[PDB]
Amino acid sequence: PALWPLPLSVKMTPNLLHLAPENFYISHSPNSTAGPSCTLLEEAFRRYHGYIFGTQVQQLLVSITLQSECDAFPNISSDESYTLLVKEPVAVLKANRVWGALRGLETFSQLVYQDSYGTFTINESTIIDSPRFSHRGILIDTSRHYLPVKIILKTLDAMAFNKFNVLHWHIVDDQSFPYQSITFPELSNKGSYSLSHVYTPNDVRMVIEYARLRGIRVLPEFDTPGHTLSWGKGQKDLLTPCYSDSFGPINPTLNTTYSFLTTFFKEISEVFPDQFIHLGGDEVEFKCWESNPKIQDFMRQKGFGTDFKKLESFYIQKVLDIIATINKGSIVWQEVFDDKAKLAPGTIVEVWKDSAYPEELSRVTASGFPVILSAPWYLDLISYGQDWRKYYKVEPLDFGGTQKQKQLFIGGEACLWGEYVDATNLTPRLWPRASAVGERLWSSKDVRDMDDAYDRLTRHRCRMVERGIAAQPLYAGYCN
Amino acid sequence: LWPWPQNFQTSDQRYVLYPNNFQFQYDVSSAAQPGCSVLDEAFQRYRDLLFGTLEKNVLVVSVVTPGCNQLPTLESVENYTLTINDDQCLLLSETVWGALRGLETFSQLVWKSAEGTFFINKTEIEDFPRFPHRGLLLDTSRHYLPLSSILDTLDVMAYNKLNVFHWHLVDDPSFPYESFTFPELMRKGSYNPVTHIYTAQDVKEVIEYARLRGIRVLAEFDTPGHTLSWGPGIPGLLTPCYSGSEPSGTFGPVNPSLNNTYEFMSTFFLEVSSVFPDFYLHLGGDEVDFTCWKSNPEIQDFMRKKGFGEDFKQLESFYIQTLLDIVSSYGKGYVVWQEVFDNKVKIQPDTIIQVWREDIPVNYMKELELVTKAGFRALLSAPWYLNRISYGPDWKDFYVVEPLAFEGTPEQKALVIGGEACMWGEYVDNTNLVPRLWPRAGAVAERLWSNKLTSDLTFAYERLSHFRCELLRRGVQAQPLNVGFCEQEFEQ
Ligand SMILES: *[C@@H]1O[C@H](CO)[C@@H](O[C@@H]2O[C@H](CO)[C@@H](O[C@@H]3O[C@H](CO)[C@@H](O)[C@H](O)[C@@H]3O)[C@H](O)[C@H]2NC(C)=O)[C@H](O)[C@H]1NC(C)=O
Ligand SMILES: *[C@@H]1O[C@H](CO)[C@@H](O[C@@H]2O[C@H](CO)[C@@H](O[C@@H]3O[C@H](CO)[C@@H](O)[C@H](O)[C@@H]3O)[C@H](O)[C@H]2NC(C)=O)[C@H](O)[C@H]1NC(C)=O
Ligand SMILES: *[C@H]1O[C@H](CO)[C@@H](O[C@@H]2O[C@H](CO)[C@@H](O[C@@H]3O[C@H](CO)[C@@H](O)[C@H](O)[C@@H]3O)[C@H](O)[C@H]2NC(C)=O)[C@H](O)[C@H]1NC(C)=O
Ligand SMILES: *[C@@H]1O[C@H](CO)[C@@H](O)[C@H](O)[C@H]1NC(C)=O
Repeated sequence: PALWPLPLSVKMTPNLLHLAPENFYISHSPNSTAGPSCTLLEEAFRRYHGYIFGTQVQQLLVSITLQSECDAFPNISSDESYTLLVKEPVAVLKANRVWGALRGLETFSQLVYQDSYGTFTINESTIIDSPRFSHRGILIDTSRHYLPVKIILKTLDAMAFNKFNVLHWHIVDDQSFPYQSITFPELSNKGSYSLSHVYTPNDVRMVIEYARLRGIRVLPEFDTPGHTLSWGKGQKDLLTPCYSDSFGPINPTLNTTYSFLTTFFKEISEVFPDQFIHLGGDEVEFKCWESNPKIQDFMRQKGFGTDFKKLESFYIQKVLDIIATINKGSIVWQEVFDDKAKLAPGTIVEVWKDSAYPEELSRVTASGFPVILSAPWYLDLISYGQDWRKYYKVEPLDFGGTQKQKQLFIGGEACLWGEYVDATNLTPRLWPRASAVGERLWSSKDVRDMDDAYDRLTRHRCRMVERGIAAQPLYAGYCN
Repeated sequence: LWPWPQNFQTSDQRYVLYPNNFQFQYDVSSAAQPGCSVLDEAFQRYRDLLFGTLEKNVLVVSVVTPGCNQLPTLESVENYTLTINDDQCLLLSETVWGALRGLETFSQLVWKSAEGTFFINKTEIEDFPRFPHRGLLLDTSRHYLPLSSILDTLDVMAYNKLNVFHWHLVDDPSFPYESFTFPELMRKGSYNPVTHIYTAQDVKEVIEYARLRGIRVLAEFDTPGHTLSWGPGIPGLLTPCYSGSEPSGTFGPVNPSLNNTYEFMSTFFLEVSSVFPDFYLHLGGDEVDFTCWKSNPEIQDFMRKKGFGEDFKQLESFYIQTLLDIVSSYGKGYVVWQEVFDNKVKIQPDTIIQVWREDIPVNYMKELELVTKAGFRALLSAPWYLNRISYGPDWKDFYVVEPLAFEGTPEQKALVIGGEACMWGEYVDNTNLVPRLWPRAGAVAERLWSNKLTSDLTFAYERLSHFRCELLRRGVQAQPLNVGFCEQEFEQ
């Protein structure tokens, strides 16, 4: 079977079952906590009836065990587990929440195929499946290159087929500021490449609701205090002036900065319904801060000496409180943790450096903080050949630590930075290389057979192509 | 402007253009006149691209007559001059193919201000290609390419002034070419005998489509290596490999010890020479493995009769020699990979060698020296393997390459007729062809057309990135060079 990712448990039997387009129905079970009043499932049923088709199983009953959470937004603690039963004359899909039903519908569509004569068929089977990790996401960079909403929505569809549940939206950065702020409209009006290259409130609202209907969380990132050269276009005196004429990172000495961030992140807390907010805090250069007389004074009145890691820690902690004040979680790059900053209980850390990253995982988990991995999965760094194997071979839980420290590891992300990536090459460059990460983050640890991986990935890649996703080939061959 | 012209004298004196009331007209003096298929379609195609004191007209005059129905050749002259001022607006080209180049150059010089007003600066140009053979290779075997993808590529080759389409039709995994002399080749070699096929109608459309763009169609049916898809359909053609005593399933290169083989090639290449009008044909001869031949006892016997011995380099020569004679008898020239030259194969003085290897057996610059000193003509492709992707802007690597940077005399260096960029399809198909091709292939385009002195990376970036946004405007899915943006971002 061309299943991807490979489910936890699969029990296939050589017994064939045929389906009929204008006779097959997907409806709720009489004793389910979700009914026809559930918009999410209703949409998912009609949507997958198109993917499946476009000794007879007549109906697929979707039974939600616990409280569906039909109208809610997915969070880190969501239950995506499900159990599938393919039999005549009624197939049964049972799951605790609604999130499992989505994943189950995907798996179910991957089991239906057409035989030699075009007859829709499916080997009857029994599947029990649940994600190994709860945080499986994809990072997109809409600052280094503006991405039309269409391709972001297509990325979401592709993420649904590959069972990803988090969209790390790296919306702004040095090059441009495409995010249209309601409170501060000058950020995008002066900081974006152009006025057409801007994400309006409705564009963002559309991305989030499109993702929810598929069980994808929209994780926003507004990197600070580094990667903010575009922030200082619509906001005066926000960035540190470089003397000795360019500008540096955000100035952490002025009270205007924190008053601005408070009202800025308060907007973000209401725009993005996800609990966590990525703050960035990476690749921060101290060159400019060290050459500013006004700032050097702030070093004395606080007694930080000449160690700007404390000035870095002073700023990030100030921002962390703002996020904590508005009842939101926080995610941050590894620099901040390494800078000896104090993180609140529950703060997520994202490891991204190659140099001894398993050791970083050890340190973060040792300190009792949850961790996310992205170091070995920098997909923007392309190379000749089947590099999907390099990403597939990666084993996350390979680092020193107790069994209690392994629970702090919640997952990872495949990043596609856009220094050389836009709408022209995003889809092909992302898939199906990210699919390798998808299976590694969902399927069991002992699922590592190359021949089988290659076999299923080629056929799954062709499936993405038929579903409108321009995924590039792994090697020489063909689809259809 | 891309590529950069040999002699381009610019100015800041501008003229106003009119989208609708702008027309291309011939000069009564010209050799090409209304009825010239190439230019008639060109004027139509270009007015759609541009508009899909002041200037209303653009005079086009060709001095050399040679119709517009005959296809371009290696000897075709592409000289042209673009004269735009207060008195005149004239495009003077030596031949019809030079006019095509002139129109493309003209299209890129047309610009619009922030007001949206169309303009054209006071320009005086005297341009010509540095090399006559500026090609680009497509591998339609490893992955099939729909006719539309090939025609689109030809449209962009025209924008970059590339005049040779190196069609690598068949190879080991697939044989999509439909042969009428041997229908079993396509029926049992292609991925799918219907959907992934190239008909006689498809081939003649490519040729004519390329002809209108002034592009030659170099066909390559690689032999004797890269022929696994030939096996089924024509039995006995391939060499059955041996383990020691008995055959062990796997097949190798074409069997050069059978009479059946040479009568097949004679009949097959007769069709090839008939279908493809170009004077030259690529015969391959690359990555030929002698392992399978040596293991075969029946072939071991063959070399003892002809008296070759233990070297398969001259056994290969026997195959190619015969093959060259067959193709030569049809009045066809031929291009071949560097292995043929490296393996001391008895070779005709008019044969062209295409350098592709980087280090083994010798540096590619040292190869050009050997090939040219030996007396043969040479194509350069070694450092222009687009299929070999890497992170960042590797287009700078392709752009900086100097084809004539080797030891030799003036007339010895004159044997270098250009080169080709190569997009092998191991990891490329309809899904990622365009973005991976352009504008990286444009770096090679300029190095083969422009002067030796045009090499500034900064000046290259400015024009290439400006050309990249223009490609997008024309509907081309070209990837970005670096951080930035085009006002009309790609969205289709
Ligand atoms: C064709 O002629 C036009 C005008 O007749 C030329 O357009 C000019 O382009 C230059 C170069 O970008 C522009 O100058 C720019 O001005 C800004 C400040 O306004 C300066 O900071 C930039 O560094 C740059 O120099 C200019 O606005 C524009 N028009 C004028 C009035 O000169 C164009 O260059 C000509 N085309 C070519 C390349 O032959
Ligand atoms: C197309 O353009 C090319 C190059 O612009 C022309 O070829 C070149 O023509 C020039 C002038 O006719 C030749 O220059 C001459 O060189 C001889 C020495 O061989 C010298 O004695 C003369 O005083 C003169 O400088 C040049 O050799 C020749 N070759 C190249 C490539 O530069 C070609 O004529 C043009 N085609 C047509 C038919 O107009
Ligand atoms: C549902 O899926 C099962 C499992 O993949 C399929 O069963 C497969 O049935 C084929 C057709 O007979 C078997 O192929 C056979 O292989 C033997 C050599 O072992 C060969 O001699 C025969 O000519 C034939 O091709 C295959 O072994 C078997 N399982 C696999 C791994 O594919 C089947 O497609 C579905 N259920 C049924 C029985 O319709
Ligand atoms: C192959 O054998 C045929 C049959 O006599 C003959 O006509 C042809 O000349 C032979 N080809 C050679 C000499 O390889």
